[PDB]
Amino acid sequence: MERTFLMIKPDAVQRNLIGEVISRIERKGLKLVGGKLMQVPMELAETHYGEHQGKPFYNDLISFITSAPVFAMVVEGEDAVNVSRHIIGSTNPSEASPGSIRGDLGLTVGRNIIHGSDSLESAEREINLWFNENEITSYASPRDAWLYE
Ligand SMILES: O=c1ccn([C@@H]2O[C@H](COP(=O)(O)OP(=O)(O)O)[C@@H](O)[C@H]2O)c(=O)[nH]1
Ligand SMILES: [Mg+2]
Repeated sequence: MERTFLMIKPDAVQRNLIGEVISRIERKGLKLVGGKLMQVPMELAETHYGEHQGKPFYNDLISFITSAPVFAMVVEGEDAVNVSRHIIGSTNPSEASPGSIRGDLGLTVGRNIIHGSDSLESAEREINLWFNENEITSYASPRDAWLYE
């Protein structure tokens, strides 16, 4: 089943919103399958945000993502990548739909609560970067039969 990489950013961690954010992910039907609180090493931050390497918001992104712990997640469900993006909302929390995580909780683009892989491609890449296979569990859940056909 489709998987995506989600990460609760240091802003959410320092605002004490880890439970609130997990709740919104869980209640949507997405299954938490990998989850860990971690300090982000430099090596991992730079390679994770490799694609932004030249841009104005770069140096800041790196020191921000390394400034306090994150909660890194692997999440499973039909159409998980796009479903997660939908409940996360637009990059800019001012454009993000009310009721989305960023729409309800965040204020500025640089401090937008949570990251979600933007594609199947980057999901696979991000998952492998942050997690080893043995940290990722598989398990059937009682509600699985009521989420899908
Ligand atoms: O103008 C911008 C665009 C992005 N970002 C930061 O860089 C991250 C990656 O941006 P992107 O639009 O590629 O992905 P998204 O955050 O929407 O998943 C964002 O989460 C922002 O925190 C920023 O600070 N300023
Ligand atoms: Mg986005």
